[PDB]
Amino acid sequence: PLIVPYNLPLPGGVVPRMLITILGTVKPNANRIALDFQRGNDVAFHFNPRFNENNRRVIVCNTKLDNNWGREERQSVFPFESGKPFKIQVLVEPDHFKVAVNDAHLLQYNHRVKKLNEISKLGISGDIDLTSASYTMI
Ligand SMILES: CO[C@@H]1[C@@H](n2cc(-c3ccc(Cl)c(F)c3F)nn2)[C@@H](O)[C@@H](CO)O[C@@H]1Cc1cn([C@H]2CCOC[C@@H]2F)nn1
Repeated sequence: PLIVPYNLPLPGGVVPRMLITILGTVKPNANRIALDFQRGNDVAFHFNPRFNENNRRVIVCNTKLDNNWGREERQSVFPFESGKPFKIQVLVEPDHFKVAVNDAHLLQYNHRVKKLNEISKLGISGDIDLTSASYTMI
């Protein structure tokens, strides 16, 4: 295991065809997970599984600019289960981040932050046991 929160450097930011893989286990009584792809203090892509928002499980995605959250993009398709080993894969494409969980496509999120080569950190936080975080080019 690795201790959460964890910062994964993304040197020289991201680029199309870069695949970022996060492996871990969801804690048994999990409430929340967050991935924060950051450009300095801005959050280009915040991917936020919520296990109990008004008794529903939802994925919330957004962008934070100058410390202000933007318009939320939401998904009720919710592939995580408490207590289980997961894999989140974020593939950077030219116009969006594409997310698959456990080898099943989940969602796309259009790039709001345009300076891909400045999105130089992935913060990983919340109710997980983190096994590894890495990247490759496809
Ligand atoms: C409660 O904070 C979350 C944010 N958040 C969540 C976390 C976090 C912290 C720690 C761990 Cl361990 C962890 F998993 C985490 F998710 N930190 N900040 C974030 O999820 C944003 C995503 O939009 O929503 C909330 C904040 C929020 C949303 N809105 C509006 C935006 C326009 O639409 C209507 C909304 F009201 N204004 N503020």
